[PDB]
Amino acid sequence: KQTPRARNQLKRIAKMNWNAIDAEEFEKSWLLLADIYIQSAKYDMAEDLLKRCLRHNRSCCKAYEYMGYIMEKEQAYTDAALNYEMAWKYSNRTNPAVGYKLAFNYLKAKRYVDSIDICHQVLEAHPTYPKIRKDILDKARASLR
Amino acid sequence: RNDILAVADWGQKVSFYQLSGKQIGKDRALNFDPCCISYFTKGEYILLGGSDKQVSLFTKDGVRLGTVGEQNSWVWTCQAKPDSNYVVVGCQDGTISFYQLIFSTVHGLYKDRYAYRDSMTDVI
Repeated sequence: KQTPRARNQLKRIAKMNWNAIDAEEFEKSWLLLADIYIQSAKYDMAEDLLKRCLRHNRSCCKAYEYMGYIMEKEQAYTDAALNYEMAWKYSNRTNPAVGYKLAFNYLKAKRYVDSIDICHQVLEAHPTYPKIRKDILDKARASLR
Repeated sequence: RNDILAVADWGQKVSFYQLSGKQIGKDRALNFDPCCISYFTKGEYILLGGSDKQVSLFTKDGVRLGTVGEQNSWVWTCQAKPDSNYVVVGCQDGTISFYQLIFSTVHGLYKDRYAYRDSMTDVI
């Protein structure tokens, strides 16, 4: 919980340029700094750093999840849905919460069939995962016609 | 009265009910949400589509026989031509596909005996 010290340290770290030997350390550093920024409501620079991390690696699931959350905060339901879908795909659908967010974003974007598909995928992955049958699946089913 | 209603639920099952409310046999467990159940001209086979991006042919008892078409979205309707083997499939992507179903002759003959496939599940 020495959060300001971590923020200053990651500000220092982000100044140095990426290299071919410490790529994963760089990605962890950028991810943690994005975490700190999102916690402090600094969405702009967190978005910038996340785009940087995705530029240096095109299959960082956590970065895509963070981007989806950011686009949700701005109600960018299409962009949030795209990012959440990418994270859901690259994680090999082992994180039911990501599927929950993705199905919710499809539902809000009025894409009912895709929301139902993602809900079915999540429930097949976890039949006991609650708050998905009613909060998402039932509402999507009721809005088909 | 001997009438059969085929029922495609969104609990992912297909049931067959008599007009008196009694059920015929057990349910047929499905792993997809059905959206269309129908029949051929003489009611010999059943067509089933839906959450699976494909259309399947079933015996009138509900035993799966094979795949008619593999689509790219939910099949919202899976009707069949009134007096032919042709089937038409309309999906959410807007695609409409017109298949002609062809059944292969499966038979053997030895001298004075001839076995063939009848009703896709029986041997005569």
